[PDB]
Amino acid sequence: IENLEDLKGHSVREWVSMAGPRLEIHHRFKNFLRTHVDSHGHNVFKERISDMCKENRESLVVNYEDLAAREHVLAYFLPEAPAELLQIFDEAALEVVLAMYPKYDRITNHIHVRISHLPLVEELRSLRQLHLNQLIRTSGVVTSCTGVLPQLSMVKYNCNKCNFVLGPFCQSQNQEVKPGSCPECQSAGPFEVNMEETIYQNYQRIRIQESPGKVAAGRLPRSKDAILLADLVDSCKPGDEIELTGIYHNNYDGSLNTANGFPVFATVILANHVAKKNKVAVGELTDEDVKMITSLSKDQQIGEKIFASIAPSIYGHEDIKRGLALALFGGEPKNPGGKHKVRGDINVLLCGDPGTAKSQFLKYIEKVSSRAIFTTGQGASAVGLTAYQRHPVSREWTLEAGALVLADRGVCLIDEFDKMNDQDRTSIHEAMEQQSISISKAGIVTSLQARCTVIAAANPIGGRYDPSLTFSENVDLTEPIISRFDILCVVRDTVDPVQDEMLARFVVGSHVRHHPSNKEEEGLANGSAAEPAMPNTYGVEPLPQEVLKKYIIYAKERVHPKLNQMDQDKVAKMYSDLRKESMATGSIPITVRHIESMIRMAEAHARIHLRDYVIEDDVNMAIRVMLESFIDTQKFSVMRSMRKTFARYLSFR
Amino acid sequence: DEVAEKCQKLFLDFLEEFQSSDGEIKYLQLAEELIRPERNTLVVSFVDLEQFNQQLSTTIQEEFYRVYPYLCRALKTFVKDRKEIPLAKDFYVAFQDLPTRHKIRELTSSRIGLLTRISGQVVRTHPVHPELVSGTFLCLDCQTVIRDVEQQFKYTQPNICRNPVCANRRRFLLDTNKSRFVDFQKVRIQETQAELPRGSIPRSLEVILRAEAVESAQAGDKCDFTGTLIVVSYRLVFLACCVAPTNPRFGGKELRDEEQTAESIKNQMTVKEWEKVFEMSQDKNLYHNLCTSLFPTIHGNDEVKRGVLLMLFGGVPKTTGEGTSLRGDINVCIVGDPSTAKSQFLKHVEEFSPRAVYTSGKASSAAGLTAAVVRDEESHEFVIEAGALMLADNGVCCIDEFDKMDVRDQVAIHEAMEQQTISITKAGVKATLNARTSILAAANPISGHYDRSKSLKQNINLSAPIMSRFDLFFILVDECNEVTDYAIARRIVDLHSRIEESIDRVYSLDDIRRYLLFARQFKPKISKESEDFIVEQYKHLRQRDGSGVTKSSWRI
Amino acid sequence: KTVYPASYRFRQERSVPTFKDGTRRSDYQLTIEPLLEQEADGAAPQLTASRLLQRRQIFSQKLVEHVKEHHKAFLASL
Repeated sequence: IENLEDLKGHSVREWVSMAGPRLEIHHRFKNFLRTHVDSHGHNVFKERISDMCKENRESLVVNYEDLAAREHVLAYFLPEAPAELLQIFDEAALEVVLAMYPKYDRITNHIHVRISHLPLVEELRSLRQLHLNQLIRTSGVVTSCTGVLPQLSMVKYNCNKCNFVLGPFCQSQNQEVKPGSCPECQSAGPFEVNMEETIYQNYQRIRIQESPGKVAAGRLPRSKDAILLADLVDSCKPGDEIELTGIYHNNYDGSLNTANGFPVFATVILANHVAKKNKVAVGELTDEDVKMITSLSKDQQIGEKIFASIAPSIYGHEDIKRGLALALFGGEPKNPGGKHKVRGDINVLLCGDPGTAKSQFLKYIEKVSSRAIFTTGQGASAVGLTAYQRHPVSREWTLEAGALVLADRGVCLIDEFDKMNDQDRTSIHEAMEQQSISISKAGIVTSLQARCTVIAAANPIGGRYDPSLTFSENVDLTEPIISRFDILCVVRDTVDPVQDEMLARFVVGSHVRHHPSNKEEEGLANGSAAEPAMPNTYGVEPLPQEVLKKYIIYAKERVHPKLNQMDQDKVAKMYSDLRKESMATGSIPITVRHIESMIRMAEAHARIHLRDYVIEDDVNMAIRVMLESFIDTQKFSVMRSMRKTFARYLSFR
Repeated sequence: DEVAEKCQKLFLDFLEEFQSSDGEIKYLQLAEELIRPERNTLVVSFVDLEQFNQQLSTTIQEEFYRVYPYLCRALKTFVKDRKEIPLAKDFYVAFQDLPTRHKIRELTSSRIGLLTRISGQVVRTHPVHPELVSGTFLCLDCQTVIRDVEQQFKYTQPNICRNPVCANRRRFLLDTNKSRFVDFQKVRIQETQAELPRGSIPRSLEVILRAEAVESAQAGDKCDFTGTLIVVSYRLVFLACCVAPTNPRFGGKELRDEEQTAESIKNQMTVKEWEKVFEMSQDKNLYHNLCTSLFPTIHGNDEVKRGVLLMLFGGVPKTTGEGTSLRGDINVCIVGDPSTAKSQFLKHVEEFSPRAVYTSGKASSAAGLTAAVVRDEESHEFVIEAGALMLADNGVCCIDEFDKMDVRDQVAIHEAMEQQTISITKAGVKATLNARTSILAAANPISGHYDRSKSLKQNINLSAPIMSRFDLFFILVDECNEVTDYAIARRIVDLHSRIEESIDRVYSLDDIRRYLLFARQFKPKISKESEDFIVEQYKHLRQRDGSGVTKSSWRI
Repeated sequence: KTVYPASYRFRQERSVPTFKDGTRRSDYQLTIEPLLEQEADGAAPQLTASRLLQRRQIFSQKLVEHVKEHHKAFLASL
């Protein structure tokens, strides 16, 4: 009863089966619930009892570090086989809530306790038969969810033989009662179908998929069936990296045991505790990285520190690399209105002359980030987009998802966009206007959240790109989709003898540095390198690889820039200068899109220098970016009337 | 039976009498790993077992299904003498290294119980699924627990309970923490296109592996499963054990996956492959003598013979700084012949190189060759099926007649000559793979022949984005002189009159395939005196491109 | 490991072969081999919750003899 290390020939599922050692274990956890001794000595578990009875939330959480510190000899006996230790502990919680609150007995009982913060986390690929019936903490992104399903759990049948109605029965997917051994002392009689004596039980199934952050080119994804019972219902949403703890238990069917010889052999996971993570990843980072990033940010040249590291394979096009780094942050989608939710994402649309390698510039941002996908044009359509029917096996209804839902708060990469069908380009506007989709199928509506940044690469119609035509007409695209991006910086390659000496010199220097034979003395042999850093166009040293990893998981989830009221009225009268001058030669005027978008690039650059509020130095460098992209969409002949006139605005810093 | 017991006592002494390299047994180092309960490796070599006994190993491969439980109890007893092991985990025999290979078309009715090896390649991939092996039931009539319940190939239920009065003739109850399961995969193999000389009857065979045979099983593995065919209603299933991804059919054992030194490869290769690639690699016309010895039926035109040999090798798939592989393969295509003489250029490569396909314009729709997706009929789930570009990995795909085709097929293949990867996510099913297969296209003129009145861009149907992503572009030379038809006619007469006598090659086809693996061994480097020569030659083609002012025809 | 090589000892095949790795089918990269006496059950060295109780004091005694040895130099310097 006292010593637990002497099992005396017993196993794990046998020593805790009787009521011997259970006397001391039950009395220890029962007295600890009312007497909580934390750091300074504040009994907070007593107040949690009165909080769970207000909204009828039968989910009492408890920290694992508290139970592991007070009882050092019990931190290992719990993660052994907690399949039966948590079921018997639920009866102990009922003796505490009813002892002090007698009015709680009016509501239903059987309070399922919870447990958070586990010291072990296993990925969804290393679990086989060795982790069977083990409470393992496994995370993963949610693919799709199911609504209310009337699970057949208890059906009444009117009988007349001994004045005893047959029931209750067991027909749920957890356990059933096969004919031949009835629980009512093996009795059977006449049956009668009813119409209002059927009480169904809640039942939902969740699809679990691997995280796209650890998916490489040349691997096949795997699926996982997640079965959630009562209590924890509608706690997760499709396309959201959350965390759900459960037991890796097998599947016990009951519908194929009457005709087939082998039942459904599958390994699922039950429900025990959920944890919606976003904000907890930045709080669990290291400490030595926070000190080294502040010593390098004191210099006034940190703006070009990340611009010279984007795509170190192709030299040139400095204006293109500036738009790729600003679009990685995506801004801060806030609510500037009073009833309308205005989106706040930086959408960049690239379209160049086929021959300058436009797709290689996108393959670099997907490897230095934390979540990024890649699709084509003919490989998807209106079905494989965001949501699309049923499960034709045993009369079921389950909605699915596409690729934009699972890519939450990330950077999406779409290749071959100009060759897309006409019926597909007019159906993507719903996802890039509210960051949510309302699926109205089978009379069940459910809203979610999908934060994405559309980054596409288009091509001109037919042959090559002609600068003599407008960008809105040179590409085979509709007009409502063009007025939804922000950065339209495009380039045109041509024969230039004054700059062709750096292109042929940079491709031959990176050909040897990026060679597998050269990596034996550089990557394999630490402390040696054949070629140093390439001469950039600003004299700033680039960044390796580990710098960009710990950069977006800290600055994006720490400082939140607000909206001040500096000299913002100067842009009001300045906008009227170009509004009544664009049609004076031959150009379209500036709409209201360039006015509300100034806040996007203002908070993006302030996050680099770690500014709590917006500064005038950020709003000035944002005007030169929106103007250089609008002039590339008109005729080259009218460039002398817009650049020479507005020369004072295109020359800051 | 006493026959199966005799084959186990003598097999136990084989792990101690037959030595390996020095005075140690290769199974001694394997016993130290079996103590850790997460790895169960029991590799047994067949080429070394015949050295100690031959008549004893005959009944092992002839009757393997019956000696299946005897191998599990014999290896567990032998490892018990090495170190005491717990009595709560079983093992599995991993018999590999079989020099005898059987064809999928060579099968009868008594193939069960024969420990053989099947070739081929797998296309479809299924997730893991457990299997009830050692379970525990419970009688619902007398409330008695019955242990030691082994499930073979049917629903083995205890017909007689512990109480000799009554029994449960219905169903039982599956135990929870007292049931050991073994996961497996139900993959779908497919016949290889390089082993079907006659007859085109495609089919598949059920292959089931063990627990530790997972992980290394993705859509595009050309491995050869090893095991024993098991008969199930009444179906067929090949119970495999281990995997070994090697070259198609036979070939070598090293390409672009495993790297080693130069002293360990000489001990495995034959002696006849040393002096053949040593004295012949020091010549000056090695690049030219291999062009005529391979194409004896092609007279003249040295621009098409020097590009096909470099097509097999070409560049190498390097790695950039961030860890992203770009290009690494050469592409070429010819135009200027209405499918009258260019058809022989694709046939000589199909017969020679086994990693090659052959299709026409209308024979390839939108998908099919890339990645086809279709809902399964006996599972009702969106699966991903590989195409022809995924099976010919690190090779070359052939395609003729680039005119009789739509525009949707060219868009889906734009990521093949520039990125060499397949990224198709259709229906929320991710399927991002990669394939280093070069496109051996063959453009065809609009009016059949090259029109001298029209421009050079008005006779072809290829646009600018298609030619920009493509590499080398050749055009068949057309000469209307009296000496062109006078020289090509002499080669046709010598071929149709002297059957199997006009070939006068200096190197046979047996040594050409041997020199294909030596190129992928020592990777060449870049000298320090060549960086100044490349920067001065690109400016020449830069002015050659702009014949008029800026743009012209081919963009470089 | 230097101050107490009586608990965990590493093992690998570095130098020239392959530097451990092995490329198996269950993840192998620099494992660890514990140093525990053989029990009466007859299996792998299994650890419980009470075994690591006194075992931590066996590893902590190396610091007790060092926290007082370095303290002698602090008193002599004053």
